Amino acid sequence: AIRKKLVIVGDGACGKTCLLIVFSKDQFPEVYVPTVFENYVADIEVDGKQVELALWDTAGLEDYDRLRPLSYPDTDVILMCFSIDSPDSLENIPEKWTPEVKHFCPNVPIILVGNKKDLRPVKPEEGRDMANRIGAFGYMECSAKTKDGVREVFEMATRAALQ
Amino acid sequence: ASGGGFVQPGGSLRLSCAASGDTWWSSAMGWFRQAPGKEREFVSAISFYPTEYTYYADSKGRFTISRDNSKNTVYLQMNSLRAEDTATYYCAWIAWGPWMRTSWYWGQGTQVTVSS
Ligand SMILES: Nc1nc2c(ncn2[C@@H]2O[C@H](COP(=O)(O)OP(=O)(O)NP(=O)(O)O)[C@@H](O)[C@H]2O)c(=O)[nH]1
Ligand SMILES: [Mg+2]
Repeated sequence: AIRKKLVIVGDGACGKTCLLIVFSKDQFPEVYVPTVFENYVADIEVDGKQVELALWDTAGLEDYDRLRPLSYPDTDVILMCFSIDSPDSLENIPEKWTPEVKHFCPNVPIILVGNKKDLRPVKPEEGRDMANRIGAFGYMECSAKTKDGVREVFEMATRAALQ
Repeated sequence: ASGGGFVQPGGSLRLSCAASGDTWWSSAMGWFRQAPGKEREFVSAISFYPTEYTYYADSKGRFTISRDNSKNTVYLQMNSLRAEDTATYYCAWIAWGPWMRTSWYWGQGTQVTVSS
């Protein structure tokens, strides 16, 4: 059918892998294993259309800053993630993650995702203001532990990629 | 993915994998493993496009990953194997191509069994 590519990015230990796995497997990983690079596949129905989403997991750690760019090419939608617990993760968005994505993938739809909303810190408008400052398709909030907001995050991603 | 066999605790084993396919090339490639019951684990990986860079997950020097450019083959040398390394070992490629989107490929996998 329709095959779109999703690449998740963001600071280390911000909830990227857990978000991808609760969406593809309905499973919250317990032991934090820093991701080097990984790939998951999930099917989703949005607006009546069935789309297979390729979830490209990337590294937020600085040791793997030469490998993560290699996952950007031919991306259909970017998931720029931060932690509501971590205010410094939000400021790394316009300092590190927006400059990097807008260089390798300058015209890809971006969705700012505030992970770990069960830990409520970043106020929702602060994240919304960041989305308007970076030029994102939209701003979403979720918590992989509570499994709340996960479906809507990837429904917005499929919407932006289907365009 | 080839090279899997039955080893004793402390034994060695080298796995092999094609560095790139025919209809595609690889900008990077990694080794993964799946224990019985456990989930998929990242073992090691190398990069091709920027520079030949290696990435491991233990920093203990047990696993060594390399590329023989003559045979177009990546090797994963494993020393001092213990029963905790008993798993199916897969290969992954970041597949590039002239008229294909950059895709993620999974190899077939080879069985590794450490005694006890
Ligand atoms: N309470 C809570 N913890 C979460 C949530 N999402 C992730 N975590 C926790 O945050 C930690 C990091 O999760 P992880 O998904 O690995 O983040 P990451 O961005 O992939 N890290 P890396 O960049 O190294 O791959 C883990 O301890 C995980 O349990 C959430 O929604 N709620
Ligand atoms: Mg990750």
